[PDB]
Amino acid sequence: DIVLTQSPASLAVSLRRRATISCRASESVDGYGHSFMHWYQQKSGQPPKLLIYRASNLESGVPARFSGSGSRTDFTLTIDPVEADDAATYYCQQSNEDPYTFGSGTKLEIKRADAAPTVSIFPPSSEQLTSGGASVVCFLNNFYPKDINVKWKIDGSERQNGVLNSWTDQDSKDSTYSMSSTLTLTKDEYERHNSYTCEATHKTSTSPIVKSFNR
Amino acid sequence: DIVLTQSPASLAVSLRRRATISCRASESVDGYGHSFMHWYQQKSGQPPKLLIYRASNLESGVPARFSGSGSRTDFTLTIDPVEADDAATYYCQQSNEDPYTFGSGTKLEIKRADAAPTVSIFPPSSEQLTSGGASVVCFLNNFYPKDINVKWKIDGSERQNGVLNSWTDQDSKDSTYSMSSTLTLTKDEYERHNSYTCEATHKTSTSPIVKSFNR
Amino acid sequence: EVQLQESGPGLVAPSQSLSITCTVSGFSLTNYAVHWVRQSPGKGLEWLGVIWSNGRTDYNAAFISRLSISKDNSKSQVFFKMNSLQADDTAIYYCARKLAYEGAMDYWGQGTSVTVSSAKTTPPSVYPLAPGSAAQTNSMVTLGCLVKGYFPEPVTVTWNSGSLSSGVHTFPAVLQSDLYTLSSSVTVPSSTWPSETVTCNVAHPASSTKVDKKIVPR
Amino acid sequence: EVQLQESGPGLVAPSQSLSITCTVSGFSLTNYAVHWVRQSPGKGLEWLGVIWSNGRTDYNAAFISRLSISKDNSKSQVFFKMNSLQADDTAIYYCARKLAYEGAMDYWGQGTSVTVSSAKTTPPSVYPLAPGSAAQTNSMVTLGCLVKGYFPEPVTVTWNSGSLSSGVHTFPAVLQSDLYTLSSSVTVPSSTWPSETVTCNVAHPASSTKVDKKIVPR
Amino acid sequence: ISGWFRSILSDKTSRNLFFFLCLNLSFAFVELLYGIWSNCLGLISDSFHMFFDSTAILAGLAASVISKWRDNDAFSYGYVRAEVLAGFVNGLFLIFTAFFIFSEGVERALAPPLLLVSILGFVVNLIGIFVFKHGTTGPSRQILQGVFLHILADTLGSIGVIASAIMMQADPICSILIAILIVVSVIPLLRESVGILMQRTPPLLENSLPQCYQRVQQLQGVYSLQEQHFWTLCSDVYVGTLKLIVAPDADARWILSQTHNIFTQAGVRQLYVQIDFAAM
Amino acid sequence: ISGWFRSILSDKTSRNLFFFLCLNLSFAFVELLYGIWSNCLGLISDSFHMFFDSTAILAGLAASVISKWRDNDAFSYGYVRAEVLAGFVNGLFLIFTAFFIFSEGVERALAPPLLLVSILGFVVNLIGIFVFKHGTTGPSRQILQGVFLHILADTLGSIGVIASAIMMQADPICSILIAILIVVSVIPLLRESVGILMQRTPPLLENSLPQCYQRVQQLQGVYSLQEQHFWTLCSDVYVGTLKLIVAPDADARWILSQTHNIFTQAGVRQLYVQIDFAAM
Ligand SMILES: [Zn+2]
Ligand SMILES: [Zn+2]
Repeated sequence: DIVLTQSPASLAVSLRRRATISCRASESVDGYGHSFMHWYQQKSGQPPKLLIYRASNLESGVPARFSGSGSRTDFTLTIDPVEADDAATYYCQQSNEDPYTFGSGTKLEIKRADAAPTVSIFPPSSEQLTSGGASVVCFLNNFYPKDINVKWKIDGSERQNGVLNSWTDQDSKDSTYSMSSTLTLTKDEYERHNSYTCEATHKTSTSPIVKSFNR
Repeated sequence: DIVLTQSPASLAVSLRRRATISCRASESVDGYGHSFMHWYQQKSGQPPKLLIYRASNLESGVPARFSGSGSRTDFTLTIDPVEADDAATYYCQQSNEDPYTFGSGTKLEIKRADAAPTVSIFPPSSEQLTSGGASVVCFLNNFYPKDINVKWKIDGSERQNGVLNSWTDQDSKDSTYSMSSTLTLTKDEYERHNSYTCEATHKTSTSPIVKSFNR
Repeated sequence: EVQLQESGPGLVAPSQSLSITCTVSGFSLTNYAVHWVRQSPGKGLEWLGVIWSNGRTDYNAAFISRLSISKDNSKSQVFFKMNSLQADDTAIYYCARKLAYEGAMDYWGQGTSVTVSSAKTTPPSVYPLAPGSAAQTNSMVTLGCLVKGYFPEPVTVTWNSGSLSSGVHTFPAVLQSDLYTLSSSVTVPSSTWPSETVTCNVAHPASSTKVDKKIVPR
Repeated sequence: EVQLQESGPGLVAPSQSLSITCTVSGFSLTNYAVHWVRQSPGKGLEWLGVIWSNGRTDYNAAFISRLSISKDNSKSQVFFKMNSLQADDTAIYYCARKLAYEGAMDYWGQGTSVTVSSAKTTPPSVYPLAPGSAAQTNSMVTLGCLVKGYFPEPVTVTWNSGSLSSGVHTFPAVLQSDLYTLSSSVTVPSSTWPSETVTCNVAHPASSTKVDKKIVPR
Repeated sequence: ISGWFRSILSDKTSRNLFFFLCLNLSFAFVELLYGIWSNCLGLISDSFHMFFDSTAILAGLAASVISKWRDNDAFSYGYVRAEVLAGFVNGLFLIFTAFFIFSEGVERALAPPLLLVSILGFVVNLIGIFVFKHGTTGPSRQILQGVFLHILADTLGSIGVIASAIMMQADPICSILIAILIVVSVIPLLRESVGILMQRTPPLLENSLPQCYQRVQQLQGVYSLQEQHFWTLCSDVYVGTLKLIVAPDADARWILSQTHNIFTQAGVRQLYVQIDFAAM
Repeated sequence: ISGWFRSILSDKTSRNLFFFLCLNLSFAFVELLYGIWSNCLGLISDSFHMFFDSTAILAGLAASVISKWRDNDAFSYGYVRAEVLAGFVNGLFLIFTAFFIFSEGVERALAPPLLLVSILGFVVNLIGIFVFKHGTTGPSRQILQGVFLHILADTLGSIGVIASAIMMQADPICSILIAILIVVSVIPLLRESVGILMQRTPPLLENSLPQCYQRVQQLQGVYSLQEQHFWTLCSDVYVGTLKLIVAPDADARWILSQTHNIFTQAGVRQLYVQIDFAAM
């Protein structure tokens, strides 16, 4: 096996700038002057897409902004200029020695202006209540950076046992993020309290955004 | 040069039927068991599109209904089933001997139910009259077959000196035809007459369709 | 319009056999090779095997003992079979067409989430989400429906059968108590809702559930 | 999204030189070959020449004396030059990308109509066509505009800048008195016209004319 | 071991060579029986000379019978070079026997003293020249030439000793003259065998190689051609090897087929063409 | 024509061979000057024998100096086979001289009669064996072996004639024994030269070929392998030719590179691989 290491593991590149991803092979993969290293792009929830084959040839139907050089062990994939649609995970693959090996993915993060999350809170529906469980969801859409914290505030009290978070990948349109916070409670736990608030802390504003409902 | 002959020159095939186009080469084009004959499809007003390369391999991204066999001199392109979108001109090309030669095109006509032309007549505009010339156009759209005749009838008199016709190719949607008849006259010729009628004779109806205007 | 589609069971019991059929279109298997690559959160992408034109195949060294790849050119189908699955075999299995005279793969297909567990298939329960109060309404209003208690992956949450594909946010699922919970949110202009009906479609291929939910404001 | 676009003069005087530049996109000329094929109503399709990666080129036997194909990989442009044109050299010149390791051409570009004549470029004159009488109106009504007296090819007749692409019929041009006449017809619902404005756009690349005409009912 | 004799009897050339060897051995027995007496001074020498002739004939027969053997792992090309080796060894043997005949003539001139045994040898070798006449596939072209040269050399030696006997009723002069004559006669076969064994370009193919290179260079997609190697295998099978540098997108199938056809039209039976795709 | 002598003086092996040839020619002049008298009965014979030795030495020197010549159109592989041809001709010459020595011993036994010239020849050839010792690129491995075998054979012949002189104060028995001994000694060199000239698979490569075929068969895309041909060029340059049948969409570049690497690791310097794309 030929192990492929990609550096850096995570990369943040501003718009219209230059992005460099380097793949290093333990053993040489050159055959008679031909480098058998291929690059793939995998977006969120999509099959990997071939970009460069033989480390220097662009696959038909890809934008010309993708460029790739390298030889022997060290290779490099260059994106210039970097667009919002290029936010994905890139893999380097070698076909010189059986079996084919894929390097660890490199995540490309698109830097942009900070945005304030659109905090929204939704109480459980009637069918939720009849089912015997309660679930409150707090949606924070179109915010940057990914670093964000949520505080769940029940009847003026802090709770952290039932907090549950899920982060979406960076959007390909506006290069933003969306995270959902879910808190699960039983019937008695929901009924014994009346004031439910969602607190979101972000770098864009020191004052947390609060959304509340009284039921 | 290797001359390629396609038979038949024109072919009429009903919908969902089987179409056979054969290309014959003067000299053998087989190299070590490989036939270097390629097939192209050219629609109306479009660049030719590659369908089969090496006479037995389908180009990536073409429907599976296209099949091709052959060896040495005689080849054959088979379409099964035949759709309305397959109405185009097909060319056979050989790459065995420099220079590359393209055979004479074979036109594929899609057979369907007969349709009555939508006869419409348009008098010349005001700018036509001010320009010093007169031109009347009679439009016959969505008719089948292509065999059609137009009679131009001025003040109850037949004229054929200024008749002008233009036939469109078979439509890729409904497999129909459209032909325009244009008659050019001067100012005095237009003014000296008042009754202008367009007569269209078609196989679908023994009674000709008449469209007229009185100016 | 080349496509590759796999049809395999989402949930497979441990120490059982996995059968995946990759139906291809737009090209013939008689002159092309189809690779098999699985992707998991751990170990990254991994190459399983490849089958050549008439039937010759090469397997990965690790999986050579418990792998079998078949093919039938007449139906344009490639059969993938593995034996004695375990927990670490849970991954996303892709069938990829080999690039023309190259060692890479150009065209891929949307893989099937194969989960190896002794858990039992549970149909999803869809619950619509509505604003708590019809107050402080702005031009943009957020709507969603919560999918709770389903197994295994995946669930396809689609709004208005794809009519409203803008502003949707399908958050990734998270395991809890041997169960999976998914949340989806969509923003809609306040003029449209509730003036025009809005629905989210939840499809579970594992349980063959296609329940549609109505968004009722309070 | 591979494209090949040519930029050559539509009208060339006899015994002159023709220069055509085929700009390519979506692939690099450093590893691909570009063929040059012309198509005319007579003699059918005909192969002119091909240029290889770094500059090696092969010409047709007939045109080897008066042909020259250049290339510049930096700008991704292929230069095509012919000398001593005649009447029979009037054709549709295509630049086609050579198929991967095959003798055929897979991707083509919309060729440029090269007409060799001593005639003089005349801008088109567009005349709208309206029904003679507003009587016997049906659900479907036919509209068009006549393009008369232009040279050389081509003219692109487009309705509402491509908004109304259904029912259009661009009839082929026909020569008369060393001039070309083209007719176009489009059918529109009677509810739309004249309630909604309808226009046909006529573009003449040879004369750089982009006159737009208004459809006025009588 | 017994089946070798039947295999020899299968082919007519092997049958003629075996009959010739048997009659030479019978003549050897007759001449040694005659030489058991005290007049064997030159009889021992000419007996050893015709023993050398019999050894050369046996080597030629062995090479001829070997050349029809099928190929195996050890000999990929088979045993078709056995005929070339037989021709080379026959040429060397003829040269050495010419020098030996010159030495014997010098000895005879220096030491005064066989008159009827030479007549019998002349009868034997004229019968031999009467029997022998000429005028992958077909690997038999040099054995006949080698045996014909040897038998004509033996006839000329018999003529020389007859002339010496006539003179005694100078022999070194005629001996050296006939030795030079047979050496000059065997020069062409020796040079041809050396050229075959030198891996030299075939003489009948040298002129056509520039034309073939020019033709293959004009093929579409071929950039450069390098490292050509052509040589003869047995008599006409020319094993040629070629290396081609083609375009990164050149059609390998058509180029390979055209190169094979071009070199087959030139007479190259077995051809190996390596197509290398240039980097940009 | 004059520059040939300086080219010979450039290399040490050619210098030693030229010095040996010059001293053999000087010994020839000395022995013929001694033999101008009436006691030249065996002197003419041994003079011609050592003339044969000088001819063999000259042939070896010519082959050695030729083998360094550059290749051209006529000789694509160059003149590296000259050393193999020299070894083959030296083996044949040694066999023929062994038979000649047997004949001379028979003549000496049959005809009663040189005693001091053999001592001088023994001094000359012991000086020669003292001088000679051994223990594309580097095309000089067989000339030294051939000349060493010839000089040791000459020393053994001198020992045999010395033993015969001691006996007279049977010589045919010792003569035939030493002839058989030198023939057996030259058998390995002769068989190696024949194997080289037979287009035979190299002895050091035969074992590794099945492993290389198994390794290349396991390559991705390779369907069938056929028409293998491997042979030695001069001493170690193995010119191998291969034909491969790969998948219709197999990567020709990777397969070619892997095959070249595999056969280079086995010692095949010059390799020609033809990749054929199978039809479906
Ligand atoms: Zn003889
Ligand atoms: Zn000697």
